[PDB]
Amino acid sequence: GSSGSSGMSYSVTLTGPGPWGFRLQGGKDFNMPLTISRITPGSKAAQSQLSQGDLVVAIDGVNTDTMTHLEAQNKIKSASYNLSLTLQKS
Repeated sequence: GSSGSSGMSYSVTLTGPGPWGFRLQGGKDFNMPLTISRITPGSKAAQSQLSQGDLVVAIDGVNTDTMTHLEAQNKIKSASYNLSLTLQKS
């Protein structure tokens, strides 16, 4: 069928430069949801709403379900002024 359940979709604003002490997990090229692999303790990512396990939907306003693990990651670099990341509550 067609129907997805949600809990709470949020976003994070990681102003740059960060750096972004957070890695991505799974991905489209992995047939997995882009989740917050890991996060650096004391980093901005660990001072926002970014948490390990989070479900990334869009990066800087760009869905990930379509973007591969790399692509998504490449987006992190692409970011400049700010690094927005839309997550979802599993």
